[PDB]
Amino acid sequence: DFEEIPEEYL
Amino acid sequence: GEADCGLRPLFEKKSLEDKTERELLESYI
Amino acid sequence: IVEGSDAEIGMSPWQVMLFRKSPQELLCGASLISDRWVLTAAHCLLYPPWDKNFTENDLLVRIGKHSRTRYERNIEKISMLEKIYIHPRYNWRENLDRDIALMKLKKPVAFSDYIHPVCLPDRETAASLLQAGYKGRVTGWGNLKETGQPSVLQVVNLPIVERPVCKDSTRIRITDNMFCAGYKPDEGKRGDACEGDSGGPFVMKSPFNNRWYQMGIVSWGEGCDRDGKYGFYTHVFRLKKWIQKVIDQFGE
Ligand SMILES: *[C@@]1(=O)[C]([O])[N][C][C][C][C][C][C][C][C]([O])[N][C]([C][C]C2=[C][C]=[C][C]=[C]2)C(=O)N2[C][C][C][C]2C(=O)[N][C]1[C][C][C][N]C([N])=[N+]
Repeated sequence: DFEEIPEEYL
Repeated sequence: GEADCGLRPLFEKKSLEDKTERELLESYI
Repeated sequence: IVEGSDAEIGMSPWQVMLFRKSPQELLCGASLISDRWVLTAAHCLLYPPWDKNFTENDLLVRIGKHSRTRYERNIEKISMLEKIYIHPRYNWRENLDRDIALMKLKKPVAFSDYIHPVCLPDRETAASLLQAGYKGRVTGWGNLKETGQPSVLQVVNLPIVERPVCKDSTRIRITDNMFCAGYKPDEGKRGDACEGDSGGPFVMKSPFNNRWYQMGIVSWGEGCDRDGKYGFYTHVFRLKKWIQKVIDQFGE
């Protein structure tokens, strides 16, 4: 239920 | 940045205390 | 954290979340000791019995967080790791002796109201504060109960317990690289670190210069908030030389 992190971090 | 280490911007730096830090200090007899 | 309270905004600005890239999930707590170095438990990265062996690419560090789950859009800063350093004598085989690791960020983080490093104890600071009966503070987003998860960062103040009492509460062989904390069954107050809190900081506030110091790392326990049991923590000052060492040789 973790909210999505910005792809820029992946 | 350890130099300014352990002084919180919203507490130490403004001379504000958090809700339970006195329980800590009152234990260091 | 078991029997804690929600932390106030900016109460623990050195609090770090260890975050798995995929599945995205919370791994452990950690702490910010400078603009490029993070301190955590070696077990958060390497624990062969459980097939745990995380690499740099496997993870993200999240700093300035409050909420466990939301991406805190202009507050938290996410970083990638440049390199992981585990204590060469970490003992995963028997007792988690020397449970400590350093992580150097790819790029130095900027300090803010919610992002600020904790101090590393000196010989003298260690000597006056690491006393049975003296309270330290633990923080993390771990389980609220042994058996769920907080919405926000939790905190609990707990007393350091005498070495004998620590030793006699368990079957595991305790080393000088560890200390235990918690209230005694008669003491009538509770609280402990619980699953999800590992690698986080045990800190104390100096009464001499009134700065926060990190004395321990959440390391191991048996259950959470059980009577006659205590949480164990890596003794940060005892491993200070290895810490100093790696920073002098590899970064800063
Ligand atoms: C921390 O959140 C975690 O770091 N990683 C997940 C581990 C939870 C699994 C539960 C299983 C039991 C167990 O083996 N617990 C040990 C207890 C004693 C021990 C065994 C072997 C060697 C040394 C010690 C244990 O706690 N751990 C084994 C590996 C890592 C560690 C651990 O589970 N840490 C937890 C934090 C727990 C804090 N608990 C507490 N303060 N009551």
